[PDB]
Amino acid sequence: IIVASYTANLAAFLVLDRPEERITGINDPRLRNPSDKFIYATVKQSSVDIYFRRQVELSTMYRHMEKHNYESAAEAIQAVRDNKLHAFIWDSAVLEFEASQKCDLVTTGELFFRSGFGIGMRKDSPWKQNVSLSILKSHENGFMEDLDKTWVRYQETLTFENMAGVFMLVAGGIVAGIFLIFIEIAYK
Amino acid sequence: KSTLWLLVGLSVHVVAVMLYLLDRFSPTLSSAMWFSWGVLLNSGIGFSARILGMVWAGFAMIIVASYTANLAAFLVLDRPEERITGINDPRLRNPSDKFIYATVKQSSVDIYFRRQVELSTMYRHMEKHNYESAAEAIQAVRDNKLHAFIWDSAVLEFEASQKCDLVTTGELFFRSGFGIGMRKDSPWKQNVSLSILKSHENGFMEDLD
Amino acid sequence: NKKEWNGMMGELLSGQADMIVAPLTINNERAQYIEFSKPFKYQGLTILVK
Amino acid sequence: NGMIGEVVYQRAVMAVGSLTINEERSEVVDFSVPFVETGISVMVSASVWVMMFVMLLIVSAIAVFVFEYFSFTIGKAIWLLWGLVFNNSVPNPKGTTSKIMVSVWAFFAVIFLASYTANLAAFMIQEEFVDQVTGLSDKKFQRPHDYSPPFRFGTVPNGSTERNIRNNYPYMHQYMTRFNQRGVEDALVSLKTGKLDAFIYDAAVLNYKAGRDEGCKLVTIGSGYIFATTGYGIALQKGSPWKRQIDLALLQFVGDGEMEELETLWLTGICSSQLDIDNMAGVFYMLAAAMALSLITFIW
Amino acid sequence: ERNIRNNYPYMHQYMTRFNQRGVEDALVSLKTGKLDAFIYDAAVLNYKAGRDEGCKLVTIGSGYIFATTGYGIALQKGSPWKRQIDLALLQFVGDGEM
Amino acid sequence: SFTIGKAIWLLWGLVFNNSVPVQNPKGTTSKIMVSVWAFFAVIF
Amino acid sequence: GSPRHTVPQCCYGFCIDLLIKLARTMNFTYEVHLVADGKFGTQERVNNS
Ligand SMILES: *[C@@H]1O[C@H](CO)[C@@H](O[C@@H]2O[C@H](CO)[C@@H](O)[C@H](O)[C@H]2NC(C)=O)[C@H](O)[C@H]1NC(C)=O
Ligand SMILES: *[C@@H]1O[C@H](CO)[C@@H](O[C@@H]2O[C@H](CO)[C@@H](O)[C@H](O)[C@H]2NC(C)=O)[C@H](O)[C@H]1NC(C)=O
Ligand SMILES: *[C@@H]1O[C@H](CO)[C@@H](O[C@@H]2O[C@H](CO)[C@@H](O)[C@H](O)[C@H]2NC(C)=O)[C@H](O)[C@H]1NC(C)=O
Ligand SMILES: *[C@@H]1O[C@H](CO)[C@@H](O)[C@H](O)[C@H]1NC(C)=O
Ligand SMILES: *[C@@H]1O[C@H](CO)[C@@H](O)[C@H](O)[C@H]1NC(C)=O
Ligand SMILES: *[C@@H]1O[C@H](CO)[C@@H](O)[C@H](O)[C@H]1NC(C)=O
Repeated sequence: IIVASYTANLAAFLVLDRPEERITGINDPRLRNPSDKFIYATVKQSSVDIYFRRQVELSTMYRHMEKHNYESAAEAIQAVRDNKLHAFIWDSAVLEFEASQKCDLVTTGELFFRSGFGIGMRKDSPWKQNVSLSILKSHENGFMEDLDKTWVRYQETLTFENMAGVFMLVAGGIVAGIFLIFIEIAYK
Repeated sequence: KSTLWLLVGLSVHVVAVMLYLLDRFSPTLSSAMWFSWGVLLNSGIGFSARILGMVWAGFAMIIVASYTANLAAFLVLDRPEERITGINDPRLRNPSDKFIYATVKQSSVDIYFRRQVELSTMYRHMEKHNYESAAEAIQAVRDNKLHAFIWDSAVLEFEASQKCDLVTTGELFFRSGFGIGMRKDSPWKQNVSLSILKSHENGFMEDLD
Repeated sequence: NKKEWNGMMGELLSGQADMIVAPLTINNERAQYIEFSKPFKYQGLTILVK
Repeated sequence: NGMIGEVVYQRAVMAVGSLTINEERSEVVDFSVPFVETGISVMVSASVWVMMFVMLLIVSAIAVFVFEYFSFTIGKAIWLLWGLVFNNSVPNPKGTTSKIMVSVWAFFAVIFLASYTANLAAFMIQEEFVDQVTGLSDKKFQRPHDYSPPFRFGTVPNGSTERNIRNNYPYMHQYMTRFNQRGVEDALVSLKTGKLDAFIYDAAVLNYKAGRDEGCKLVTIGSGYIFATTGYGIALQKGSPWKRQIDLALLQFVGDGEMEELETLWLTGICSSQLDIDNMAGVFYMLAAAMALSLITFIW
Repeated sequence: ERNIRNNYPYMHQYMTRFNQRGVEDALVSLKTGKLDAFIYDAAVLNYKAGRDEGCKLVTIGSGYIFATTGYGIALQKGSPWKRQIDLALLQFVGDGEM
Repeated sequence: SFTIGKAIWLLWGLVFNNSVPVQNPKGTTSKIMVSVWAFFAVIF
Repeated sequence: GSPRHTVPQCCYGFCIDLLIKLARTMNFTYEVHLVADGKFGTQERVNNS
């Protein structure tokens, strides 16, 4: 019953107890009313700021991030890489590309506000009709996916948990056993 | 609210046959035979065949460890999925005759679902099986002639205390109240609610509990 | 109290820029002000953690 | 013909109903901003052992050393040692240092097999999502004679997806000419009853029927990665003054998540068995290695 | 306090030693350890435990052995708005908008 | 000679994967019944 | 399908004792009967009127 309890609490200690290293989306109640422990923000003076300024029900997040919203995106990425921040709101494939760069960058599960990127334009101007038609012409063939192959699509047990200290203790027990061999020499 | 083990049995009989053949080929009979009878379960046993014995004993312990693994997968991953989990059950959102559920005929839940047009379909599933009294639904669900019933939580948990073969789900909705049915303007209108409030302020409602 | 723009829209409406070819976010207020093309990229919001 | 014939010949102003947007439809009439991401898809159905070997040699060598201190278990300590690893009732140590060292080794083996049960429980945690075909770039998507079963695919008749095929691969249109069908739910039945192997359609109805399938036995490919990647919209006649207002209304419907709320209202986010045949295949491979070692020892 | 004075007079006199000032004051008194329990309304403490930092402070059950009351809208004896407000609250119950 | 009526001793002394010396059994029916009980003790 | 013939019986329980507390509390007496047909009652067009 001792070794059964040992199996049970090791399965309790290193198997099922997976900590919430991520947030699993915006519906985290610890982030609905956050504190100084969860410093999440986005790009200062960005479209995310406009989209959250529209949200009349999440003004708490707007008041929380506005003390910490940063100028450029990559400097915020480096700051949360140095763990000055705790989370970052951004669009999907950019963060997927950065996770494909380095494997220390983790997305979330909740995928919301599926917005779109297009071409910024003027008012009524003849550089809009055939240009957007050419965009749609490039959608049908795989040139979109060719550009995905250039940048988007191109990405870039072991048991060392508690047996390492046991390994070191048995390695010291080898020296202690040699000392007990000297004790057995002292017996004669 | 086994066969792979038989394949392992055929394999270990092949192991026993080749243990006997290679123990003959190791320059005794019943020794190696009953040894092969005693290895496979780590039974009490008081050198080239010993190599097959040691490697197959490694196989046998990883086999029984895999048996521990798939029994743990059989009893941990098989949480009881018979829970409907409230109104948001997709088998009830698009219902069939596989889950027979209804409500009391001429009940307030009928008008409550008739106003909620977005729950028309379940309504159209429940309009064809409505029962006169609730005990009809009780006797039908106890004898598995139904699959669900919509009712107040306190009475259902009371009857689950009465009948331990009944299961309540997790969700809760339509947080309403039961009071006393009243007429129009009457001299026995205010003092009744005053006496109910007198029962709520003291422990008389606690006595009713 | 006169509202104006800045950045890429600011250089656009001043005549310093003529067409924004960029990962530019499509929203409601800019469509009240400028025109858009049909979108090439479709992606949603997500949370980067460590 | 159809809704396009109603709009172009102006018996209908617009079409609120769902429709794919492509090139020549945008040439003849106008479109609004998109509101849903609808592309296309295809509905289908060691070192630890090394270091413990080194420490096992260390334990066997120190057992030989205790034998040299102070009647036939000199090299036989390896067999009995590795048997007490597995606790087999092997057919008795005498040296005190040897008993303590073999006991610490056996306790190490017990906690290592307990960590192996932890490995098995972590294997119990892992739920898989297997994917047979992972995109339009499959080599199955060139010829059904290239692989041993000649499969069947298809699309909806007279659809815009057929026009995308004809502008991508008319040879694929010729293979689909022998593999046509009529009804969407009939194509669902033909997938269920084995009359059809794969189906090609936009992600909208396929994800919608994925949220209502009885059993979820038919899964598409991914979530729109290497696919057509377009959207749905509202077709309008050229010169409509309503167009800008409809675009701003759609953007406001996106900007509060009310579009997302209607998506959640009109979608459904849904979707014992022992299995060891990979590890059983490793068992068969290692017993083949064991009989190969017996074949090595058969030189005498 | 008045309901306790109707119910538990001697325990009201024990709680006379145990008075305090604020909701967050009693919150901090329960977080530190200078207070063992607290009595208040139900769903207020349900919401405040639903937003608790780590779900530290726990209620007792789900409101079973308690006073069994609710919240309402007070009007004067004779205002004609009473029936309209009552029917409107019943309509807000009847659609599930509540 | 000593596990005659002491089958409880070797039996309950080998339920728990004990590695404690008890007796080498000669009865083959006893060995099969020991294997059945030990298989049941493993699954237990 | 049978004629009604409502008979006096024994009735008790929760709201029975609640009404007994009411009649003991406020200065009135009572008279217990039951509905002829055990329905809550929904509003519906009868075949005439
Ligand atoms: C309701 O209950 C009260 C109980 O007090 C009844 O008696 C009246 O009580 C008040 C003081 O509470 C006295 O001032 C009145 O004189 C009492 N009424 C009479 C007729 O003497 C009261 O009659 C009951 N009826 C209602 C609805 O008021
Ligand atoms: C797809 O296009 C063909 C064009 O040939 C159409 O076929 C029609 O199908 C109906 C089915 O009853 C026939 O009555 C018509 O005579 C066919 N017309 C022509 C011109 O062939 C139809 O639009 C589509 N086919 C189907 C069956 O859906
Ligand atoms: C209801 O009370 C009556 C006795 O007063 C009994 O039932 C009667 O039985 C006949 C049989 O055909 C029918 O006319 C009616 O069912 C009843 N008629 C009368 C006179 O009421 C019986 O004791 C009671 N029924 C039940 C079901 O308990
Ligand atoms: C747009 O395309 C048409 C195609 O015929 C062409 O005639 C027209 O000049 C183009 N307008 C421009 C240059 O934007
Ligand atoms: C009820 O009222 C009458 C006067 O109408 C009075 O005489 C009698 O004492 C009262 N009874 C109770 C129960 O108080
Ligand atoms: C009485 O009303 C119901 C409901 O409208 C109807 O179905 C039934 O036919 C009516 N009875 C007769 C005799 O028509």
